[PDB]
Amino acid sequence: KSALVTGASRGIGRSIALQLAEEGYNVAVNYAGSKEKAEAVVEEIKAKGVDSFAIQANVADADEVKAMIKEVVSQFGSLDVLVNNAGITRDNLLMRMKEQEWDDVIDTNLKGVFNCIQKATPQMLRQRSGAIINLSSVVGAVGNPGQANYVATKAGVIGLTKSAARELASRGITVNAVAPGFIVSDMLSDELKEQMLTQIPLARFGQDTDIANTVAFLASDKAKYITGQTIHVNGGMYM
Amino acid sequence: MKMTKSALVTGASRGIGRSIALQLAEEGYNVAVNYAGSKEKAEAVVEEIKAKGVDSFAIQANVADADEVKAMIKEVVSQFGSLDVLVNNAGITRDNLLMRMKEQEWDDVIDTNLKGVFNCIQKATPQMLRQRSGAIINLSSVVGAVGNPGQANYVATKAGVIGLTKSAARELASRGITVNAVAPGFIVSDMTDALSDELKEQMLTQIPLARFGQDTDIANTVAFLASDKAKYITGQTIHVNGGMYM
Amino acid sequence: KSALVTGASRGIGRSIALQLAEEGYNVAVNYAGSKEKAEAVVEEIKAKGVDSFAIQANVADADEVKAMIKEVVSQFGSLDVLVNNAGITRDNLLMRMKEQEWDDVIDTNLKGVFNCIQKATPQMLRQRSGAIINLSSVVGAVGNPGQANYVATKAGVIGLTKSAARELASRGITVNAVAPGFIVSDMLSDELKEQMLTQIPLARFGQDTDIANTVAFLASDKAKYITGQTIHVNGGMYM
Amino acid sequence: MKMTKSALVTGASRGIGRSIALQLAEEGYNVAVNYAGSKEKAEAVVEEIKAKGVDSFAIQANVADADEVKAMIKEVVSQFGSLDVLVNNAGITRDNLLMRMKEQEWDDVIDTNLKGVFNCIQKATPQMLRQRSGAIINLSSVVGAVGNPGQANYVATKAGVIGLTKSAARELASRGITVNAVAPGFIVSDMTDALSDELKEQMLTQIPLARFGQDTDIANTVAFLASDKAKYITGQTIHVNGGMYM
Ligand SMILES: [Mg+2]
Ligand SMILES: [Mg+2]
Ligand SMILES: [Mg+2]
Ligand SMILES: [Mg+2]
Repeated sequence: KSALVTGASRGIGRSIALQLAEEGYNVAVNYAGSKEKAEAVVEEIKAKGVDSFAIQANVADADEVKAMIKEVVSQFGSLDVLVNNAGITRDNLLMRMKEQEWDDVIDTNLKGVFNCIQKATPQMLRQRSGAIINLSSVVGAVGNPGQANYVATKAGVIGLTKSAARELASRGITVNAVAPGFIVSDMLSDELKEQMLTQIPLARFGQDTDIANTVAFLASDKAKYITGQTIHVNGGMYM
Repeated sequence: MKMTKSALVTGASRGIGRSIALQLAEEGYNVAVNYAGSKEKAEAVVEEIKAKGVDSFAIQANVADADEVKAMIKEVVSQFGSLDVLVNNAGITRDNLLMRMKEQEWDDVIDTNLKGVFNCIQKATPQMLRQRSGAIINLSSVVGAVGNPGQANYVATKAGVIGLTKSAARELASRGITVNAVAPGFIVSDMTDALSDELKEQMLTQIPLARFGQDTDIANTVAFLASDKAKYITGQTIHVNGGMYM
Repeated sequence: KSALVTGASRGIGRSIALQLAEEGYNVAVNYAGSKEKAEAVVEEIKAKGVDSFAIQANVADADEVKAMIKEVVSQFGSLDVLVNNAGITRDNLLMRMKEQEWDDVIDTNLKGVFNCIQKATPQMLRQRSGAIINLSSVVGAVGNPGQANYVATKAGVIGLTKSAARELASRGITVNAVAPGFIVSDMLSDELKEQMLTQIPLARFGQDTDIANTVAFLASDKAKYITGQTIHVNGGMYM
Repeated sequence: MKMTKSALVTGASRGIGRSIALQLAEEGYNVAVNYAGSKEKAEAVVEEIKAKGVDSFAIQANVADADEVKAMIKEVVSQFGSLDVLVNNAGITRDNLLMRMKEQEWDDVIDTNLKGVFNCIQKATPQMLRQRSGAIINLSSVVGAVGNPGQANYVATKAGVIGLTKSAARELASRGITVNAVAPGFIVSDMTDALSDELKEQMLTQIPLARFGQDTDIANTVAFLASDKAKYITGQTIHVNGGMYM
């Protein structure tokens, strides 16, 4: 069994890769930025006793994504789990937001998930199996001032999740999303943090591992009847 | 008669956009009719609107183009003196199976449907902040909430529009502006009718009221959200779909 | 056209009745408590140029509700709009909540809506038309400490709304709900109110008329294709 | 082997409740098996559970009865020393068309399904506050989210259970307790099979995965929520339904 995680060089992506490796998956580590950080994650994954390698690719670019999937399948022999975790923010108030701030976030976060799903589908259709897990965010469900672009993409990812789920269900593929709340890795002044904590019933920020554990559950045989769903992992801030 | 309040409707040359424009006119709004291609259809709608006794004119703009949208808003505010209601109705489809969908089919739908809504909201914002009032109503779709095979691009945009609705709602609320969405179900005017009766039959089985909806059903809900009757409603998506999604 | 509004002697119920009367509806005013307050509402309604009368009935009691509907139909000739607005709270923390605090709220708020819908259905089926509008609450969607009973009923009312909508749609009846946020009539220290205001994007409490306007829209020909829906009227506190 | 952690499952003598109990046992929880009527079935499940290597016993209680529930919780805490997981699975149906449904059909379903869940949560609360930890998982249903003709009572309770889930979640969060719900779709064990294949065919058309689910699908999700893997998930309803509702 083989998995690919996008934007896996650090934070939630890395934790996801490490957890999948803990479950017995071979894991390909996609990255955009630092090679050495990605290579370190690959070594951490190998320490779990599975195979791993890093692949550089901009998920916004359909050609690069196609080459990425082809390499994973070439190397691992299959593609059983795809985790679309890569994402960026370029925050600004509505009136101040630049066109490139919109475009960059939409192409990376929304088109990137589409690209990865699209390029992975032919392999999964031939397998007649697969699990795709997309990362959304609590703000995709509730909105947030200053992030109109990011919110649009994470809500859009939920819609894409549902559509892909309905389209691919007949061929044995599940498609789900995980929406983190306020997670320590993603983390500000202690004053701002204090206010954010008042929004959270559990009264603490979540950890990378909370997100990774949920993704791993969705990628497992234990979740084979779950599809089209968004699992909110947010300490109760949105219910 | 030039009304004290004015509306802009995007993609208003036919179907749902046209009925919305006509309904806003009936409610006493001057209405600007935006169109992309067919000027003749837009100008006929303008005449229908003036027959209601309000002012109207047609404006050509591609909503995906930030600069055309800015010029469009400036022209509406210039002609009418304000922009009290913005209805983001313009949208296209480029349907295809996931594994076949062309990059251009994805891009065009995202730019018109999602970026278009962002552009219109962004460019309208300064005027509405100046007014300390306004209503923005965005058109989504039932498929934005439930997904639909063959429409992954369109679905992504209509879900994205609901997100954008909530974000703009939170950002603009404190200055007196509401932002909401309406999600039509299966509406007769959105159908080519090229599809067989058996396909119609199947779609009808999804709808408890066992009929397709009409443009006016959507228009009436938009007009409600655009009225003082709905001043405490914001960030909401109103589904008008005969019960097919609850 | 004839309407019945439960718990209409004051607050949101009264405002709803007055608005329906403004729309040309004859309106029956159901009440549980003070007769003179209800009679005053009936006079206010008559001032709009429509017919009106008050009926005493505990909505938790199926016999009394049956007699209530029968009287409305007898008097008006039909029952075109039913607004289930009657509801109570008996707040307490989970560990402190008494059995009667649970039972009273469930029977009034949830069984009461069921009773009214059930007893109204035979008339509406014979008409092959009608609009039923149930009152929920933002807390039905988000929960609230100290109101486990109330929350259960208002979420339950949403479920009942959907089920009735699906069951009655084929006979020309729509069934919808309206969920108010924090409304001035329902209203505390200015300190508590200040905190509640921080939960509301519009930064103000809503008014009875906001709820009444939405109910009136749902009861009108303009909403004939809307059914099974919950309309949140809450200034953006829940989206 | 007596585990360090213990679970109570209501209505666990068969179907979904039984699979949940067995799955929790496999995860290393001592499991108490609650039943209302059939003691023989409950005791057989107890033996299946002990075969997994954990402790188990059967307890009779009507969940609608606050006093029986209190005695039940006391007995579990007494036997096991704690109550770390509470699964509120017990529930009944009394189906009928709206205009025909008997008052007793409404009352019995509300008392068992909705009041029963409240009673169990209320009586478990003191022990879990004492522990400063615990997981409560409530069983809802897809029909709680979408409605279903002929089940207005059952639907009201399953929607009510989601509300109760969110309210208890908010109230208990600060003291280390999570409260979530699982909403099964159409599961083979919930069907009498008395229904025709054509009725089955129709139900299958609502499900993208084009198969009914199994008890184990529900059990696995409950076990996930009951684990340390889900400590930051609270107030949520997880739909396990093959895509029929998204
Ligand atoms: Mg024409
Ligand atoms: Mg559109
Ligand atoms: Mg047996
Ligand atoms: Mg149950």
